[PDB]
Amino acid sequence: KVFGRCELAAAMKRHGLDNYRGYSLGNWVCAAKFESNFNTQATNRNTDGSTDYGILQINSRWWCNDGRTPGSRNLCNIPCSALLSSDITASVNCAKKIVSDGNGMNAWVAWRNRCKGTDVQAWIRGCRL
Repeated sequence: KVFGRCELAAAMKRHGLDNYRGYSLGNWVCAAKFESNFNTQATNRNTDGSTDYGILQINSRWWCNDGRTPGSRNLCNIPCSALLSSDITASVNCAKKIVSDGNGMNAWVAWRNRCKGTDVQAWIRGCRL
């Protein structure tokens, strides 16, 4: 499914991402915008043969099992297809594990390059939260 900006902001807030590990809601919405363009079905293969998955483009080398990434870990304990669902619960639960891993939201290259240091509050402006 393709989320709206404010629909997504509201879904993430309900799932506890607002200020999780100190990252305001705007950060999480910007990251989703630039990773997947709000689309839960988004996939992208990497040169290393791992694939990203879902609205926050979680990676099959570390976080989920896809069945085709040798010597991968499955740290979130889910098949990567679980990350492509219209219900974003699996993606949010896994994100919280990722962001707690020492490097923060710098784990998402689109966030680091496109959101970090910007006025991220613009992303949740005008939404009823």
